[PDB]
Amino acid sequence: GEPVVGTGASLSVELGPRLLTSIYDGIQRPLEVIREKTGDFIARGVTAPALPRDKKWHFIPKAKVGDKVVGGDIIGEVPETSIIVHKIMVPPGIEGEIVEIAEEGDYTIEEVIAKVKTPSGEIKELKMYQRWPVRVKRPYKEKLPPEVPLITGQRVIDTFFPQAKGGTAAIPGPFGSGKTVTQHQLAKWSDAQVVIYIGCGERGNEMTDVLEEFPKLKDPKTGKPLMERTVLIANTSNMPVAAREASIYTGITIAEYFRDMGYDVALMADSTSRWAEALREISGRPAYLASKLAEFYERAGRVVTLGSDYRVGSVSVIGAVSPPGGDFSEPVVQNTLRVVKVFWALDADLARRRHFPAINWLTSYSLYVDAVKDWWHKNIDPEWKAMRDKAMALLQKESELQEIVRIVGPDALPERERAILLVARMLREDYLQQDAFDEVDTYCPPEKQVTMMRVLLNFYDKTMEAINRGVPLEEIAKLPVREEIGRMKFERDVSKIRSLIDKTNEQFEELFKKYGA
Ligand code: VO4
Ligand code: VO4
Repeated sequence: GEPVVGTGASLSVELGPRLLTSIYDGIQRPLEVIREKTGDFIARGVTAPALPRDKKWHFIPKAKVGDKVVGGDIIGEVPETSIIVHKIMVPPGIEGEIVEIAEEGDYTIEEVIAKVKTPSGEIKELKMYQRWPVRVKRPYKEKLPPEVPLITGQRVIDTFFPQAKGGTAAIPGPFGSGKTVTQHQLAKWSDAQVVIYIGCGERGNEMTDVLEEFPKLKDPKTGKPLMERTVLIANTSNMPVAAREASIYTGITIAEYFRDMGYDVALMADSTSRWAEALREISGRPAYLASKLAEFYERAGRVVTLGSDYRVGSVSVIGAVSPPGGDFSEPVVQNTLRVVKVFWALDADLARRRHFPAINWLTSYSLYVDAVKDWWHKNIDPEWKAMRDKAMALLQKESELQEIVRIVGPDALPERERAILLVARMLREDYLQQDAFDEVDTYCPPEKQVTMMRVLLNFYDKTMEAINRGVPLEEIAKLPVREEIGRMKFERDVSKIRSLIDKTNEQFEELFKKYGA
């Protein structure tokens, strides 16, 4: 219900209390499964609102009459779930003095909780909510360069293929896939305060997957339901093409809304083996979509937000990649990999071998290693990057030894080359592999990740020295500290884990003894 100029009608989203816990379609209608048809234009439809009008939200003022405010200043707070304090912000574009502000009380979002007098003297009435055109990226002061990692708790990601806050990552396959769980681990454990999940597609016709068993789903950081810090955006198959395409703009706009408050948010865009009909045209001009995609992904970022006070937020984006053929030379994957800075190569050969997080350490990548190393170094461990590089070099080396051995067998391999396989094997089993279903190992804090890495690297250093001093590998393979090393991931007390470093040294020292110089 508006004019023509460029891209369709108004085309907007409402941003305020009860986005959280809400399950929406691709254009922000509350959830019963429904339909919008279009092109680059607009829609018809039915009567459901977005944020509810009836609901009365407690509003705490955070400014007084006489305050100068700009686009994005926080004028009040609303507890909205037991996890998220919602921040009421002067919408972008508006600045002035506060002439009127509501009082500690309970109000429905339709109320006016403030009036601002702009410099030319116009009076603006501010609601608890605000409207925003999904296709326009919400403004901000500055986009900071990648530098703070999105800690995921999952060893292989955090060590070898870090995501940066405000970074962009891709991962195979549909999220609903039962072959792996890192997708869930990512959603549930990343230190983003707010999760915006765009759950594309669905299976069968009984109707009840991600819909039912999710208001029940527990948030392990707080014991409160994960819904209490999530916004769900449903893409069903019986929904219409245009609503699905709009859904990710809807999601990212909502995400930008939460970063604007000073929150870190993660946005997960699911995806399915489905042919988008680009190759329907013949004469009238394409790869123009590749750039629509790009433009999407570069709406991600950690930013200085609008406001008077210095404030930072981020939108890190994780996107599912599911080529029509399960191919992976399909344009969908090329197109994504040309934009994203991080690929987590989920791998069916790993899953079959029950190597879990089935993330291939050889074909994955992160362009954020350098950008985050300083954070690790300054906060957790000065040796961080050196250590990841050394482990990566050992896994790389193992790869080559494996190749060669496929051909000529293991029988001719020298002790030093066996030692390398022994230790790379520890590295694969004691570090890479993580048990997502263990109550301790489901999450691995930075401090524990680096200690564990020290223990393995120290073991490796000692192993090589031992071999070089003539100690049989078989005597190293049996070293009793190995059994402890293979269990360290289940240990909660980081300093007990650390103590394995002296245990190793001692056990190796005994071994040097036994084999006089
Ligand atoms: O569930 V998978 O992303 O390893 O095909
Ligand atoms: O993304 V892969 O399942 O070809 O490692």
